[PDB]
Amino acid sequence: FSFSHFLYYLVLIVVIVYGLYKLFTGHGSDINFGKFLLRTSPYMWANLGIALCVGLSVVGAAWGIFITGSSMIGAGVRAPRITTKNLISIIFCEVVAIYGLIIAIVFSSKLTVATAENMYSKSNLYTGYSLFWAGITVGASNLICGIAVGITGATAAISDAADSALFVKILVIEIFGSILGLLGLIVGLLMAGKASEFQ
Amino acid sequence: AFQRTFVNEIRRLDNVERQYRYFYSLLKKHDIKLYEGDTDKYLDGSGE
Amino acid sequence: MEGVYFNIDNGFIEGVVRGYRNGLLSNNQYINLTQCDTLEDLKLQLSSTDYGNFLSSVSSESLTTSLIQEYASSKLYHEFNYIRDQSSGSTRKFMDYITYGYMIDNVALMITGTIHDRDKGEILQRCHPLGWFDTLPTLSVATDLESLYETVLVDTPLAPYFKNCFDTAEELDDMNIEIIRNKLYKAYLEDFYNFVTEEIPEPAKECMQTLLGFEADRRSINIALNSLQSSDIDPDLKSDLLPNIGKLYPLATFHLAQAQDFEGVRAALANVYEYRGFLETGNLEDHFYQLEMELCRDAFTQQFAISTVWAWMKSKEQEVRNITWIAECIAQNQRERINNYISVY
Amino acid sequence: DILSSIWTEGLLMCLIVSALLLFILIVALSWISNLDITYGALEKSTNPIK
Amino acid sequence: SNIYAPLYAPFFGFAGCAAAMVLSCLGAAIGTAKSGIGIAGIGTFKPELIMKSLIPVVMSGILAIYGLVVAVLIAGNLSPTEDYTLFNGFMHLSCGLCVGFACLSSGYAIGMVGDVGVRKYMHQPRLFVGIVLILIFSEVLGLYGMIVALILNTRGSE
Amino acid sequence: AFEYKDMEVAVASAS
Amino acid sequence: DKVATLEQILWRVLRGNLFFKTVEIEQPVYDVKTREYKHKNAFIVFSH
Amino acid sequence: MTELCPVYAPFFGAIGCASAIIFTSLGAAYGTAKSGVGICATCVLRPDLLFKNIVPVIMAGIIAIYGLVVSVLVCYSLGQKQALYTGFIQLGAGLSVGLSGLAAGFAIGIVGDAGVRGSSQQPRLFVGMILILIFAEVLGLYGLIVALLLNSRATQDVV
Amino acid sequence: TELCPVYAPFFGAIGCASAIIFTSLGAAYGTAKSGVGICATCVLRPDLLFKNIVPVIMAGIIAIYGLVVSVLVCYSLGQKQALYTGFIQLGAGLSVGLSGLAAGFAIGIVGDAGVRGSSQQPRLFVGMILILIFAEVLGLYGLIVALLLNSRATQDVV
Amino acid sequence: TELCPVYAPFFGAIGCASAIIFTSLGAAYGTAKSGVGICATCVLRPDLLFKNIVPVIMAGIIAIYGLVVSVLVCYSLGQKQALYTGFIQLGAGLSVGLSGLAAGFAIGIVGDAGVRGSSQQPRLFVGMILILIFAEVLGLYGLIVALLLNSRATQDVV
Amino acid sequence: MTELCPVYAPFFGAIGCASAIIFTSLGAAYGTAKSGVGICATCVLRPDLLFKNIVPVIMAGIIAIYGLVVSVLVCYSLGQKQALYTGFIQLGAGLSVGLSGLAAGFAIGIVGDAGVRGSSQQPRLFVGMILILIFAEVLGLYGLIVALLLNSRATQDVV
Repeated sequence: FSFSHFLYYLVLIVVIVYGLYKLFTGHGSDINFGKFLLRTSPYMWANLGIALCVGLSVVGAAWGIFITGSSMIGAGVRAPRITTKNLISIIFCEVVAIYGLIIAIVFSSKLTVATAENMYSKSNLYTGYSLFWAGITVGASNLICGIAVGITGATAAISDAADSALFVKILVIEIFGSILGLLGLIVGLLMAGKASEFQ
Repeated sequence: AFQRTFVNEIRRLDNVERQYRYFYSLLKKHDIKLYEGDTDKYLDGSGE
Repeated sequence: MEGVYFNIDNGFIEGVVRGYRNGLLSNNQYINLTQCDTLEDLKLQLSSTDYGNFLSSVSSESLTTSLIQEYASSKLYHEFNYIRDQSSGSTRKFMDYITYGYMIDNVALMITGTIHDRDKGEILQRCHPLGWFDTLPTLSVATDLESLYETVLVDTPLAPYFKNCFDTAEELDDMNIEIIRNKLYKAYLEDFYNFVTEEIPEPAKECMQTLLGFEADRRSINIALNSLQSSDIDPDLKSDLLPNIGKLYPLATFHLAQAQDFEGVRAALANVYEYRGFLETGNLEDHFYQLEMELCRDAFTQQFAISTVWAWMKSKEQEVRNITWIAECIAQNQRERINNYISVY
Repeated sequence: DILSSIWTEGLLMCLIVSALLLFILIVALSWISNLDITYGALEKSTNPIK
Repeated sequence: SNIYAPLYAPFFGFAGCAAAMVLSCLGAAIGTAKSGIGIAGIGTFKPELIMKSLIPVVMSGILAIYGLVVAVLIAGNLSPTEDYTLFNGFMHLSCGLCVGFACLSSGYAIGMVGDVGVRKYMHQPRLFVGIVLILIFSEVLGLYGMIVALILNTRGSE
Repeated sequence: AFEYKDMEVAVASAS
Repeated sequence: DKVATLEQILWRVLRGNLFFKTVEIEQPVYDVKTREYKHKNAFIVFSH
Repeated sequence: MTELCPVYAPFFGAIGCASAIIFTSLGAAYGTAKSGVGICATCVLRPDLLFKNIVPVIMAGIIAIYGLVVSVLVCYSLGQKQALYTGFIQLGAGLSVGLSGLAAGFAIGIVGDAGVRGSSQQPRLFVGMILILIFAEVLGLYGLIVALLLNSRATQDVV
Repeated sequence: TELCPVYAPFFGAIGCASAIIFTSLGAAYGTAKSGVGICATCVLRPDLLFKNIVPVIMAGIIAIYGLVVSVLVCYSLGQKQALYTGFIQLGAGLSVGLSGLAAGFAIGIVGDAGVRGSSQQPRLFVGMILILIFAEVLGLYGLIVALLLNSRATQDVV
Repeated sequence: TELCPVYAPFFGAIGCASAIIFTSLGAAYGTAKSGVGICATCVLRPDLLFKNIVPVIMAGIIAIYGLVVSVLVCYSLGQKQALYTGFIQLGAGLSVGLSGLAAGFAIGIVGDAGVRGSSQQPRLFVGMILILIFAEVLGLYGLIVALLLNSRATQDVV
Repeated sequence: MTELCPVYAPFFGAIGCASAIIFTSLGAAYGTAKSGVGICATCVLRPDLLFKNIVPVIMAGIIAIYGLVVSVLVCYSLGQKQALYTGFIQLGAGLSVGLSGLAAGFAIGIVGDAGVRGSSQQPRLFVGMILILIFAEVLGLYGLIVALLLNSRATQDVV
């Protein structure tokens, strides 16, 4: 029956009817997304950025680890010598979460306490926006990187169990797949470069 | 492997090993312990 | 993509069956088996492969051509039962659907052997241990079909396939049992194609669709070439024996249902591109075995797919056919056609 | 100049956090629900041929 | 103060950076992972054809360079001291969405054609020049996204 | 070299 | 294992006019055909 | 701001400039992938028909050029102090070429796969599948014409 | 006071509960998915029972991490707390919750595969343990971020 | 009165309901999933019935955890209570409820596998009891967190 | 009307009075339809065990009485001018009994059909079926205890 699709269609109907009601009544500027962004506290955006950064990086690492690990244990019943050879496929999936640690260490130094006046100023709102989107960028890039490197690691374990002269040539694809998380790290450290703390 | 020399001796000796495995399997179903001579000295040790 | 959700419950299965694939005999190992003089030399030369020490505890002089394929098949069937015990959800249904096609052959064999008054114990052997279903030896009673289906076949998983089979109400001879077998196999291939289409994910979906299409096409060609012989069948009574899937269905099964002689079959396959190189040859089944092995080799390139479980299972069964063909030539000194094995790996 | 009288900026933060936590809970329970047992290893069958 | 530069305008400019990097990384990863399955699937049969078949893995790595260039150009126009009107934030959101969805579609295409091209390459050695031409036609999509983002980036920063 | 063989690790290892 | 299978098959044969009866055997009967312990039990079926 | 030229106006032209290149890229990617899978599976047995059967990939790459033309013509109309009328015209002109190019890309992909897989078995089918792929490509051109006729009115006689 | 409003305890009280709801929900997946493979293995070879119960123990450490963070966060919420402390408590709970939820799933799937594949090939016990230790430090990383973030909860807040 | 608003006992009654609802919904899954496996394996081995009844009993202890928490929450509701008490009561309901739900899934799946496994191998039963103890403490951790929250609900509330 | 007892306050008590009988009826319906198909499949071969197999249906009938008790206890505390406190308490009591009876009805049906199908081949499984059905009956009893304790307060110094 696709009950979740029914929930999606109900949400869309309610949104369209509500916005059309506000237009035809004459109050279309009451749905004010810009005033929501000035009255919401910047500590919310900063802490959601930090928490979703480390959570999404760890989720991508764990996903890639079970994708490569299931096939590596299955391909080791007949060839048990692939185990210590293919351990660096798991090492590439697990440095995804250390990048999330590094980002959460850098960004948590900027969580200082602001004053009651001089709270919703330009610099504090900027710091909230920057930390939120920087945390999302490095966490989502690390989720994607971890899943891709896990798939390539499972395929490399199968290929190493087949012929041992193949693991040197499938390891090149895991090197290409791991630069994506480091680019996510660089853009995360660069989006929050000019952001001050919460003075 | 079937064209190397000294392959008939291997066939005779592992026929004997097959029969000894049959003897050990027949020592199940009638619980009779193996002797297990623990003198591991008259073969391996000093003097080599 | 496909590798994201595949390894949650099928990664161990995938790795184990790829490792099973790696023990398939390549072309040099069959040459080394061909050069053997006696059958003990074949035993030593197979001991250096992934069969190794399976004809241990036999003898040096109780070694027979029948015993070699009995043990080499029992190894395969224990491996299939090991993979099926580690499966769950959709893979377990896939492997049960593999089993049903052997259950049908056991049913036809038991019903045929009951008519010719022979022993129940000798039909219970040579009766393919993979499609077993515990109530099978109860088929040796009550020689018409209506006392078979109403007592023992309704509880089997073959029960939905007896829909198109109740047009007779008498006892059975060798023609009627083959008609029942062809109708059961038609309903089976259509139901298993429909299971593959609605429930298996995509890189395995298309592979199993082309493999089951090949199986249906071979069934169609053999039913068309076994019906022009000394019989008389109405052409609309023969279109109920041809399966509704494959790449020769919507046009060429209309023409194979009406072919009156051998030139009506060559004319029907002349339009399909993958065929019509088959009816001028030596053997006719050695084209089907060769094309099936080229299909099964192509199924091992898809990495996150359970079609591999099919592609292993048909490849290893080819391998047990090859070794027997070598063992029938070494034990009988018939080295003239010994190199006619079929090897792709 | 306020946002709303009923959809204030304090109710909306509580609802954003509640929606995020409900999303994570629903996805996790969907993973939990697709959990099977592999019953073939836990029983045994006769098969008198073998 | 300035009615054209409200204080929430950096939110859309950072959402541009997020979209530009995350969706380009997704396109590069789909192009790299789906292509490597065929490259290692042909490895059991013909191992000598692997070092020529690493073209789609290099074809899909350039997509993350497209997203990286656009992200480091957007993130250098952002500062907590400068003016940064809403027109600039809407332009940076549009830049990020253009590059991201162009690179996502191009990475999907490189993945599909690289998989089916490398797997059908062990049978025909002559099929390699036709693979590279379709892979060139599948990589210009991300380049179009990057051109639109560079024009919108120099257009809204004034 | 030669070593003690311990038959139970050789009967289960064969079949 | 096969008591319910007999009773179901003999229900479908005798059209619901069966007088099946069974009593258990509490010790396993060691067989040699198969090599398990095989809990068995008795049965009696009345028909004229 | 002005009552006719509010501050949130170049949002709409920002959604129109992006959607002309987002949705034509999806159509071009589907057409190229769905055709190239059929091109690779056919030229295993016929490698001399490789350069003749790549016209479905050329037909599907013109769609991205259509979207690129619209996105660079909308972009030199965007400004800080433009009207809502201009942003509405730019939103509609983006969506027309985007969704029409998506539809043309789906058609080119499906018919190119079916026609490339069939033309190895019949050499007189290739002109018949060229003739369908012209009908599958003028849909994106109709979207292009509607987008350009809209874009020629986004600044005329405004205030 | 607008610096410490009245809905500020909510983000603590749902951040303290999220640390134990999400880690126990991962420990349950790890325990069930591993214990099924344990009970399937030990029908044939039951002498490997108390050696294969390592991934059930190792999936039980993640719930301890959630319990530790829930105890530490519960000791710092009151009626008159600020939004700064409230969102730090939310961030600590969400960090250890998302990190214990995925480590538990990975421990379950890998421990299932390893327990099934240690019957055949007895050398795959060490490989199972080496993969499972690298899926246990992920909940450790969430624990470390939660402690590093809780270190600045109530120090200069008014 | 800005700290005790009128809608403040909504969250308390929701938490008092949520404890018994989610722990009973987990206990029911554990009882059903185990009892289908108990009634299937004791048609042949009827003398293992009072030995295999253990996973149904451990599934039924979770409802007592939910009952204890919801009774203690119910003896702290009131009309003029604060928002802080309401938020603490909702958190203490949700923690024990969803942790008991997770432990109930684990007990149900492992009991259904282990009861069916212990009829083939008699030595697996102590392994099932060892795994079911690790699933039972997943509800006990949530019980600890809920009681430790509930002790802070009225201490400095004005 | 006033600040502490408004006019939408009997809305929650009517949702709480309705949802107490509704979800317990859903639980009894699942436990009666699910366990009663196993009765009609068992008693074709063994007819004289018919009234020993009605016990899952009698276990499912008690769950519908718990919601009846809570719904008639809530209904005699409704008023036009009751507090929001009373509406919240009545809503919580109704939800408690309803969702506990729904869980208990699912468990009684799923254990009851397999127990009836199993306790006819084996006449020693009847006691085990009764015992496991007792452990799934007390869940609705726990929900009843919680809702009776909630409805017990509900008017203590509410003013």
